[PDB]
Amino acid sequence: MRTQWPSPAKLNLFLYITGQRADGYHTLQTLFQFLDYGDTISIELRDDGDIRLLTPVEGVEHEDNLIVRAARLLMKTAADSGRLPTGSGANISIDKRLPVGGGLGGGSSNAATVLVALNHLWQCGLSMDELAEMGLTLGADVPVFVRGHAAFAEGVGEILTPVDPPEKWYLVAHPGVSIPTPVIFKDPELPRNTPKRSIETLLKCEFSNDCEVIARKRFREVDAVLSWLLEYAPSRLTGTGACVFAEFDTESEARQVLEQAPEWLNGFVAKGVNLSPLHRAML
Ligand SMILES: Nc1ncnc2c1ncn2[C@@H]1O[C@H](COP(=O)(O)OP(=O)(O)O)[C@@H](O)[C@H]1O
Ligand SMILES: Nc1nc(=O)[nH]cc1C#CCNS(=O)(=O)C1CC1
Repeated sequence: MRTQWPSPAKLNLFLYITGQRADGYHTLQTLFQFLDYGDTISIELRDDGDIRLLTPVEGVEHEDNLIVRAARLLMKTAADSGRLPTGSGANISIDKRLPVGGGLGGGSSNAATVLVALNHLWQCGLSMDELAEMGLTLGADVPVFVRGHAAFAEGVGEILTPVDPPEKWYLVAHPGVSIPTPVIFKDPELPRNTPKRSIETLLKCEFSNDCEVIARKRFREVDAVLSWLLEYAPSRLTGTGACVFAEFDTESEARQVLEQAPEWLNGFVAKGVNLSPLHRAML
């Protein structure tokens, strides 16, 4: 049998850099929300103990792909504690709608979906905490997808507190530039002193993203898309770029603005979801 699993995107509704730990990573205060929209992963069970990503993802080698890395990490952890039935294997393909590397957390969502899926399919019996713990080794975006709820995240993004923001409609645009997350986070002028505030203070202050100023200042493609969308609705950067989103109260308004968007926006519309489509699909 073949099972299909959603791999939704995420938005950083806000994002503030509160410092940098010794290991190079930054401590932040951010708010994750999912989009009812993203990739679709299909898994066929194997009995020979192999893991095969059948559909290749452009620019990623098989063993470098987060799908495979999450699959082998799960395999190793389960076999190291006798939770992997003999011969556990899987064929994995992916219908990818999400851009590679745009701050939508696609790859990180792909890893979380594989972990939760294969954990159910192999009957490893691992817990949310264990899965989210393994996901952190793969990336700081991964835990939020593993736990499956919109959340106020701190630390490096793994300290998650479930919260239910309004499920606005979003026009999500991808500027035609690739922004390596290292470039933004290594920039000197990036704010790393934003004061740690309470959720209630953050929920009433104006939402912003501390990385937007650098991304805007260094990539005119990101500046172009931002200037265009801000004429219509509140628009901000998500993650470290390059993607940008604008908030709309209704689907018609959002889609109307997308009908007018020049093609260089590379934009789609999607409703926000406080419950991850993946976890919605596990009930
Ligand atoms: N299945 C995958 N899909 C997308 N990116 C992947 C995948 N596996 C590994 N990656 C890596 O992650 C990067 C893309 O980042 P991604 O998480 O998709 O966007 P962002 O994290 O900027 O929102 C690429 O450098 C690529 O090597
Ligand atoms: N804390 C970090 N320090 C770094 O040096 N690199 C990456 C970090 C992270 C994170 C969690 N995901 S995220 O979407 O909120 C943010 C990446 C935009």
